[PDB]
Parts: sequence; C-alpha cells; structure tokens
Amino acid sequence: VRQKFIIRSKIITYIRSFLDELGFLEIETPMMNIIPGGAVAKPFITYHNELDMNLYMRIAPELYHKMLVVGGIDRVYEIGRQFRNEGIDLTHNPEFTTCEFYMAYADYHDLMEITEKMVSGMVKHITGSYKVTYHPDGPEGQAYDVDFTPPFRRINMVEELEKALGMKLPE
Amino acid sequence: PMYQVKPYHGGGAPLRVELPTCMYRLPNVHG
Ligand SMILES: C[C@H]1CCC[C@H](C[C@H]2Cc3cc(O)cc(O)c3C(=O)O2)O1
Repeated sequence: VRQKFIIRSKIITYIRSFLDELGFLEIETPMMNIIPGGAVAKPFITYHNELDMNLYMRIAPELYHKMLVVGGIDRVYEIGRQFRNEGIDLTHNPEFTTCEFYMAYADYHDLMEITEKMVSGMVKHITGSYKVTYHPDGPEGQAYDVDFTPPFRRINMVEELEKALGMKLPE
Repeated sequence: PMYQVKPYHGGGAPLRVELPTCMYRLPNVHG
C-alpha cells in the first residue's frame, strides 16, 4: 500500500519536473467559482457567508488558465483537486486530482509529442521500462503488459467508428 | 586486600552522561 502511494508521489513530482524544465509556471487558480466551467459535470454547491452568495466548487481550472495566457504568461500548469458531483465507481471519485497545462503558440500536434514523451518517460523512469503489467480484472484474471513505447497509435473518431460499425456515417 | 569502600559515584552503574543529539534523517524517496 505504501509503495502505491510512493509511486503516486513520484508520478506527480516527475510531472512537475518535466513541466518546470520546459519553462512552465506552476500556478493556483480558484477552487470556488461563481460559474463552474471547463468540463461536463454536475457541480458541488456551497454557501459563502461573507459574500452572502452561493458558489460552486470547480470542475476544472481551464478557463482561468486561458485568461492567464491572455495575461501574457505563455506557459502555465496546475496540479490540483477538482470536484465533480457525480457517481462513484472503479474509475471515478467525486474529488480527484488532475494536471492541466496551457502552452502558447502550440497546437494539438505538439501536445501529442509532448504527451508521448512525458508519459513514456514517466513510465520508464518509475518502473525501469516502457512495459508495465496490468490486471484489468484484478489478480483473479489474466494480466497484460501495456507497452508505452512511443509513438502511440492514432485513430480518428469518425473514420474508425465507420470501420467499426461497418457503415458510412454522415459527412 | 584492604577493606572495601564503595565508590563515591554510588556504585550502582557507570556514570552515563546525557550527550548532545541530532535528529535522524530519512532518504528522499524521489532521489
Ligand atoms: C481532466 C481529465 C482529462 C481526461 C482524463 C481525466 C478524466 C477524469 C474524469 C472524472 C470524472 C469524475 O466525476 C470523477 C473522476 O474521478 C474522474 C477521473 O478520475 O478522470 O482527467
């Protein structure tokens, strides 16, 4: 159990090191908002006394980060808690931790390479190789080595869905 | 042999003075 949380900490610390080294500024934005945004989710609502008005817990920091980029801070990131007032299951908890970063003069192609380098580098640094063993159904089931060797496979939503369905979709 | 006289330190146990101390350290898990 200890080892799992040591690994969790190593993951977060690795990401901070990765982004700091790329010239990102670590920032903090509001967890209480007049208007929640940046994701699709049911929000938590709370009453703030001194301002005599309801506030929402953030579901994401996205809109604040973009405003900071408008402000002239070209590279920003935040690793912090978000809150989604939704259901609990194997992969969802109402409060969970995310990293968001925003990079001026980059597009999505750039973020794919950066994602590949960050994730593959993370797995390799922490586990010693690109391949990690995973039991999708727990130890009672079969295990699979998940291969994080870049580059990652790419598929296009609409085209691949067309192939998968065996039918042409609308333009 | 001359008759026994207990040491002035009491005779219970060897003097054991309190010495200066230094909080131990744990290693950086990230290192
Ligand atoms: C910021 C996003 C980007 C996509 C992956 C991940 C999605 C996120 C969704 C999500 C919703 C929710 O209500 C509770 C949760 O624990 C999660 C989660 O861990 O994963 O983080």
